[PDB]
Amino acid sequence: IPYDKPWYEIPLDPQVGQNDDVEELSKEQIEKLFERGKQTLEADNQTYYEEFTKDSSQAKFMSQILSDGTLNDKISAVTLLIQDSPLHNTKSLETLVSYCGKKSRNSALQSLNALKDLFLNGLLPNRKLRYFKNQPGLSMMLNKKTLAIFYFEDYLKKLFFRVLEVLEVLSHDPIIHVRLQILNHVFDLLTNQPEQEF
RNA sequence: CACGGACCAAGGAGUCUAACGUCUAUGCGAGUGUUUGGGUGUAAAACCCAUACGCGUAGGUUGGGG
Ligand SMILES: [Mg+2]
Ligand SMILES: [Mg+2]
Repeated sequence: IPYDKPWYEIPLDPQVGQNDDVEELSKEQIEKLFERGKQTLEADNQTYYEEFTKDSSQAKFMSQILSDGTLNDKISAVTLLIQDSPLHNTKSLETLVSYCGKKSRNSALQSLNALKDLFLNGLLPNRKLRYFKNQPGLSMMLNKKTLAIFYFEDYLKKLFFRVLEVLEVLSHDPIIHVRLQILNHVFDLLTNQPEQEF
């Protein structure tokens, strides 16, 4: 999967675009495609990471930050790792969501602000997110590339949902400032993106 | 900047007393302390007497402040 383009704008298979009368694939057929989509995602994206590790100056300096840096520096480094290649670096996306969940209010707010900036940079579509089972033209003849893309869309929808969970728990925080900031982030997302608007 | 933080009001981790001794000030001085009692008293007082016992007593030369 190319990294130079936002992963929604990457051209899908043509078979996605003239398949509206396709028979409903059974759950096993959807499950196998969902699995095959998964293995292709944590496939070459690793090889992309292996290519990334070849640059020793780039890997070492960032690994030092990801290991020894402060929370703000780590949040930044993780945010960039997602901007450069959001599709490939599911590990950094998971890591970012993990900072949002800690007991530390200041850092969790910073991490969630970083996620909000990532979401509201156009990374999320103009349209809503689709689950893997709800993708159009879901077929056995779909290529690995498009299949990985659909799996990543399902994964990112789950990511947004767990981010909403983190918002909900934090939105009831006793501290007034935390509640106000969470409210501001919620209304920013609601105004500027369609995902989970309800 | 690095690290932590429901909210307001309060409250919030033990006592009197003894024995010996150094120094200083005051009174007296081989004395010193009374009050153990009494008198007296514009009355715990203040002023005064004894009454005992306690603790005390029982040269040579050189230098030498003066
Ligand atoms: Mg003599
Ligand atoms: Mg002489």
